[PDB]
Amino acid sequence: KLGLREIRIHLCQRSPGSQGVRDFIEKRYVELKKANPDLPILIRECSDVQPKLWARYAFGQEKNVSLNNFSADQVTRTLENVLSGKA
Amino acid sequence: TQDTQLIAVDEKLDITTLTGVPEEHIKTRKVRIFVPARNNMQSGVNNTKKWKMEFDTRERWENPLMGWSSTADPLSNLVLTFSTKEDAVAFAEKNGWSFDVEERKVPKPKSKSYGANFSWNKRTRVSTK
Amino acid sequence: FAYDGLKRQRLTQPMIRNEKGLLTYTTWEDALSRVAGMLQSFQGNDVAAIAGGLVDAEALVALKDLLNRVDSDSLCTEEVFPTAGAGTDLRSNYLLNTTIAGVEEADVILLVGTNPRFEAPLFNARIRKSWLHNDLKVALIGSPVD
Amino acid sequence: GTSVKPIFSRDMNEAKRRVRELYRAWYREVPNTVHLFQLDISVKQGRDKVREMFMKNAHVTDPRVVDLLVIKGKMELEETINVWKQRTHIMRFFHETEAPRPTDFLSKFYVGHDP
Amino acid sequence: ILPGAAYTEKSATYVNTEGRAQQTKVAVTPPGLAREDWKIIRALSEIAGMTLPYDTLDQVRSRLEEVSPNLVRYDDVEGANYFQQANELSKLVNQQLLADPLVPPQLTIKDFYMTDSISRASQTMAKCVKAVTEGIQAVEEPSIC
Amino acid sequence: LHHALIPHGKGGRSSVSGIVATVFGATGFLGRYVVNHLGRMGSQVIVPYRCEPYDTMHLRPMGDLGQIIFMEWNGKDKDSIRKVVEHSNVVINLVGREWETKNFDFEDVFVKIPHAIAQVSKEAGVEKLIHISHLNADIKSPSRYLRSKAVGEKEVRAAFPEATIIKPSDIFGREDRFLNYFASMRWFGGVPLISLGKETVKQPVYIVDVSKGIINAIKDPDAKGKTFAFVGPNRYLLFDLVQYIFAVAYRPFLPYPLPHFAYRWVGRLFEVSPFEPWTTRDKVERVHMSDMTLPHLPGLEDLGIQATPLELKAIEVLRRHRTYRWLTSEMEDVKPAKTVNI
Amino acid sequence: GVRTSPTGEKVTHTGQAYDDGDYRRVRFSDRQKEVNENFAIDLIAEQPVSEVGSRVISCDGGGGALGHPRVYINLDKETKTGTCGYCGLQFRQPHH
Amino acid sequence: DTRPTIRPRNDVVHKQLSAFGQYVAEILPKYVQQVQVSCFNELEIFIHPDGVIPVLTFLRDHTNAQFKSLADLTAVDVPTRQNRFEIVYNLLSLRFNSRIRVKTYTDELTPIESSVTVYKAANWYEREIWDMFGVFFANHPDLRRILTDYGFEGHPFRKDFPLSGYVELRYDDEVKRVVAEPVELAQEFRKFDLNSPWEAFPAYRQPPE
Ligand SMILES: NC(=O)C1=CN([C@@H]2O[C@H](COP(=O)(O)OP(=O)(O)OC[C@H]3O[C@@H](n4cnc5c(N)ncnc54)[C@H](OP(=O)(O)O)[C@@H]3O)[C@@H](O)[C@H]2O)C=CC1
Ligand SMILES: [Zn+2]
Repeated sequence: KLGLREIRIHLCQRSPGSQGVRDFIEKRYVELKKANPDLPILIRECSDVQPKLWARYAFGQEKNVSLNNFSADQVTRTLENVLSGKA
Repeated sequence: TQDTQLIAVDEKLDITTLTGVPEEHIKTRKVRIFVPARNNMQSGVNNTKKWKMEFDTRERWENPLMGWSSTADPLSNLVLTFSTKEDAVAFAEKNGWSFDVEERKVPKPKSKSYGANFSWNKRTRVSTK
Repeated sequence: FAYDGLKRQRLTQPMIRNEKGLLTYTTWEDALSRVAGMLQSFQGNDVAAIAGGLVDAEALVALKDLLNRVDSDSLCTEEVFPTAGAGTDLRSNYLLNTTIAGVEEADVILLVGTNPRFEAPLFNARIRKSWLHNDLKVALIGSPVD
Repeated sequence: GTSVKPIFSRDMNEAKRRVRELYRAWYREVPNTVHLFQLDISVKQGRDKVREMFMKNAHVTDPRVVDLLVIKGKMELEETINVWKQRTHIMRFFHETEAPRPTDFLSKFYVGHDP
Repeated sequence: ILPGAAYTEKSATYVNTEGRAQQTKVAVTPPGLAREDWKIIRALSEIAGMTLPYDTLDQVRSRLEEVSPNLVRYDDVEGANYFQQANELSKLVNQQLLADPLVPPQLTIKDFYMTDSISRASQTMAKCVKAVTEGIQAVEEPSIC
Repeated sequence: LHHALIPHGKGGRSSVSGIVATVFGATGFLGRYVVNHLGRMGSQVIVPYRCEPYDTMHLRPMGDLGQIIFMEWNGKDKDSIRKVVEHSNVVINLVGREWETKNFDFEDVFVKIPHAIAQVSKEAGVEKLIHISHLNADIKSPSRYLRSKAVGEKEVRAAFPEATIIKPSDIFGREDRFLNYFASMRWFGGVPLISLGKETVKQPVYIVDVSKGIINAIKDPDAKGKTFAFVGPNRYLLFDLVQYIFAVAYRPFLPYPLPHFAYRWVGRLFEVSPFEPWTTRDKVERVHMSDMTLPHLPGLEDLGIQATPLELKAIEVLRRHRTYRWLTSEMEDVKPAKTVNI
Repeated sequence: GVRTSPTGEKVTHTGQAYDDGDYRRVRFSDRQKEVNENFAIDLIAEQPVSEVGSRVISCDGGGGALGHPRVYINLDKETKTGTCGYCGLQFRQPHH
Repeated sequence: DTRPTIRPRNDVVHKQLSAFGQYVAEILPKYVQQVQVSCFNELEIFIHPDGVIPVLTFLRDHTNAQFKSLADLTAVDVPTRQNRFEIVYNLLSLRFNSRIRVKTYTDELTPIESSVTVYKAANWYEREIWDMFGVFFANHPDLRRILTDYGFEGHPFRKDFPLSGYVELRYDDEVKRVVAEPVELAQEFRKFDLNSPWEAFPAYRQPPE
C-alpha cells in the first residue's frame, strides 16, 4: 500500500554543495523521467539551500535524505534506492 | 572603561518580563518593519525616510449601539518609528516580538532628457506637448 | 476598482443542505463534521480537489496535505498547463524566466497566442515602455489584437 | 561596552539569593494578607498564587532583569503590607471574572480570528 | 459551504508569473463567520482525525518551505535552469497542431473587467462593461458637487 | 443567524455574543447574576420589570451602553409579554415568590405567568426558553409551592416543548434567603427545627453555578427539550447544615425540637406581615422536606461546570452575620460539616 | 419625503431602517425613533433655477461671509444646469 | 524692527550662555560630552550618566553657577536609540537670573544615580520617571509608584505602551468589587496620518544615508 507518490529534489544554483545534484539533473534526470513518466519528480532550486531529496509515500508519509556535498553518482544511488525499495 | 563593576551578561536582551505586556500580546503578535511606501496620490517623498514598526491588524467589529468600529486589540494603533532597520529589529527582539522586515524600496535613477521629446528617428518623440 | 465586489455576494456563514435540498446556515462544527464524515469514508481517487484562481499557497499546501492523508493525489487546478514531457517537474517550464524587469533588456519579443494587454496589463505596460525607449521590436502570433 | 553595570547583583547566585529572600517575605505575608483584607480565599490558594507569579519569570537568565523583578516584587509586597492596595487590587491576581479563554486550535478557530 | 477569507482579509502567499513569492497582509478580518482558508482546512483535518502538523501561520509556511523552498523567499526571484532537459523531454510527445486560429479569451476591453468572482461581484466592473459595450450615456451619475 | 446576531469581539463587555435575552424575573436574587453573566459577554438583555424603576438600578452597570433595556410588563397581560419578547432569541423565566400575596398566589407566578411567557414566546418565535422550576417540585407535595412548580413545568412543556427546564436545589448566595434564613434565626432565641432536623437532608447549590449553568444551557445546542437538576456537590442533614451555618457566623447554636404543628402555627402567624414574611407555613414545609435525588437528570456537570461546595462560599454569605468579635476570622476556623452521601 | 418601512419603522433621509428580523428595533419599543422630517434633498429640489445671463456665475450661498466659500460655476452646457457644489442652488443661461 | 511677526533674537544672552557653556565644559571635561545653545537662547549640557551627581553638585554649589532650584526632572523615550531614555534636568539660577538644561541617557536595565542628595525636589520626580518610564534610580530614599494605580503593570509613557493600556476597570456585581479586564473599546481610537509628504524645514534636513 505504501508505494511512492512523488519525489522532491531541492538544491541551489551556485552553492558548491549542490553541485553533484546539479550534475545529476544535467546528465541523468531526463533518463529518470523517461523511465518514470508518471512519477512527480519536482526539482525546486532556491538560493543558499542545502540539497535535499524528499520522497512522499502513500497517506502523506514523507522522508528526506540530505544530499549536501553528494557526487552525481551518490545522488544517482540515492534516487535508485528510493525508487526501488532499499533506501 | 569605567568603574561600574562590569558584570558579564549574555547578548540576548529580553525585557518582556518587565514591560508589563500581557503574555498574549508578545508571542502571538507579528510586527512589520518597513519603510512606508510613498502615497501615490502625492509626489512628496518626505514620509518615506524612516523605518516603521506596525503590529498585525486584528478584528474590528461594529458597535451594536452606534455602529462604531470596536476593537479588543490594544496594539491596533501602536506605530513606532526608527532611523534604521537595525534599530527596529533590535527593539523588536528585546521586546520579544516576532517580526518580518522588508528591504527599503527606493526609486531607481532614471535618465531624463527633454530633447528626446523631439527625436528625429526615435519613438520617444511626443505627438503633443 | 474591483474591490467593490469584496462587499457583495460574500460567503459569511457555513451552509449545508436541508432535507428540502436547499442551502441553510449552520455552525462551523456541524458543517466541518459533515465534511469530515465524508472525508474519512472515501480515499484515493474517490476524493479530489480543484483550486480556483484566487487561492493562496497556505491553503493549497494544507489541502494537498489533507488529501494526501486519505492517499488522494487528485489535487488539480482549473487552468491547464501541459503535463507531458517535463510537465511541472522543472520550474523553468512554467514561468516567465526573463522576469518582468527583463523585457527592457530584450532586443525582440515574440508573443504567441496571448493578449498581454488584458491578460497582464502591467507586463504589457513594460513591453510598451521597452518598445518606446529601448526601441523594442514586437511580433505576435494570434489575433491582431490592439 | 562589552560588559554592563549591575543593579545590585554581580552574579546569578546573588540574584537567586535576593529572589529567595523576596519569596520568603511574600510566603510569610500571605496569611496576614488573607486575614487583613478579609479575602474569601485560602492561605494555600494565596501562597500557590505567589509561587505561580514567581514561576512566570523562572526563564529569566539576566541578573539585572532578575534584580528589577525583585525590586518590583518588593514594591508590590510593600503595597500589600501597608494596605495601600485594596481588596480589589489583591484579588486582581485571580482573574475570577474573566471567562476561561480557549487554548486548543479548534475552539479558537470556532470563536474568532485570533491565533 | 465553508466561508473563507478574501485576499484583503488574510496574510497569504501568492507566486506571480515570474516566480517570486509575495505575501499579502490582512487589511480587515473576514466577514461574519468566514475564516482563513488554511485554518479551515486544518480544523477540518483535526475533526477528521488526520490533524495536519501545523497550528500557526509560521508553521504552515515552514511546511510550504519543505514542499518548495522558493515559496518563502518573499520578493526574491529565484532563477530556474534546465530548459534543455525540458526541451529534450518535450520532443517525445509528438502531438500535432490544430488548424484552429489562436484566439485569446479577451479580444477587447469589455472582456477585461469581468474575469474572476470578485470582479463579477463588482458593480464598478459592471458599470465599466456597460460603458464600454453601449456608450457614454448608458451609465449615468450626477457629479454635481 | 441574522447578520446582526453574528458573534464578534473577544467575549468582553463591548463584544457581541449573538444572544438577545429577555430575563423575566431579572430584578431578583437569581436574576441579577444571569443578567450580569449575559452583560459580561456583550449580550442584549431585555429586563421586564414591575417594581419601582429605582429597584432595577443595580442592573444598569451590568452591560455596555444600550445592551441593557428596561421595559415595564404586567404578569397578567399577554401584550406586555409580547412587547418584551418580540426581538429576543432566548427567554429566561426567573419570576417566583416564596409567599402568596393578595394579588398573586403560587398558581399565578408558578403556573399562569410561566405558561403565558412560554406561549407568547412560542408565538413570537423565540428559539430558546429557559424555565426555572424547583428540584423538589411534586404534584403530591405537601407544599403548594412545589405542586404549582410541577403544574408549571407541565404547562411550560406543553406551550413550549423545546424549553429547557432547570431544577435547582436550595440556592445559596450573598442574598439567598437560604443561608441568611437560617442565620436570621438567632433573633428568636434558639433554632427551632421539626424533629431537630435529624431527618431532613439538603443538597444546596451555589448561585454562580446556577447562573453559569443557565448561560451554558443557552449556548449548548443539545439543551432544547431537556430537564436539568442543578444540585450541589454534597448532601447535608439539616441539623448539621444549620450547625455549620451558626458556627461560620459564630453565633451560639442552641436548637430545640419544635414539633411540626407548632411550627405550622408559627408560620401562619408570620404570614400576617404585609411586607416580605420572615417565614411561612410553606417555607416551614419546604425546609423540613428532604431534597430528592434524580440521577436520571443531566446536571451542572453535564453543562461543563464543577459544583462549588458550601464550605468554600459560605463565608462570603455569612461574614455579614458575624459580630465585631469574629468579623475578621478565616474561612477554615470552622471545619466542614458532616456530609451524608448516596 | 419621509416614508415608512414595511415593518412600520420610519425611514430616515439617509435611507436607514432596520429589517423585519433585526433585534435592534427593541431599542425603540416604549420609545420613539428620532427622524428629522426635513429632507434636505427634497428641499433643495424645490428651489427654482436662476436665469443668469453669463457663461460664468458666482455663488457664495447668500449672506456674504455667512455663506460658503465663494465658487465660480460654468454655464456652457445647454442640457445640464450649473449647480453650486456647496449649497445646491442651480443656474442656467437664459432660454439657451 | 520691520518684522512684527518673527520672534526677536537676543544675541547678548546667546553669547553669555555660549561662554558659560564653554566654562562648564572646561571645568568638567570628565563628564561633559556636548554643550549647545538653541536659537531661542537655551543652554544644554550633555553628560555621561556617571556625572549626574558631580555635574549637578557643581552647578548648584559653584559661586559662578548657583543653580539652587531644580525646576523639573523628566525623561524622554526615544526607541530608536539603544539608550532609549533621555533624562532631562532643568535648573534655575536666581543669583544670575539664568536657566540651564542637563541631559543624560540610560536604557531599561541601567540605573541612574538618584540626585535627591543634590536637590530634595528630585524625590518625586525620580519616582515619576520610574513610574512612567521604568528607569531605576539607585540610592533613592523611597522608590515606588507615584502616579499609576496600585499593581499597575507596565510603564505608560514609553512610546511602545498603548494609549489605552491593556486593562479596563468596572464594578462586577457577582464578586461585589471593582475588577480588571482586558480592554475593549466600543469605539477604537482612530489613528490619523497627518504628516505632509513635503519637507517643511530645510535648515533641519538630515544628510542622506
Ligand atoms: N432561590 C432558590 O433557592 C430557588 C429558586 N428557584 C426559582 O428560581 C427563580 C428565581 O428565584 P430568585 O431570583 O431567588 O427569586 P426572587 O424572589 O429573589 O426574585 C423573583 C423575581 O420574580 C419577580 N416576580 C415575582 N412575582 C411576580 C409577579 N407576580 N409579577 C411579576 N414579577 C414577579 C420579581 O420581581 P419583583 O422583585 O419586582 O417582585 C423578581 O424579579 C424562581 O423561579 C424560583 O422559584 C428554584 C429553586 C430554588
Ligand atoms: Zn452656493
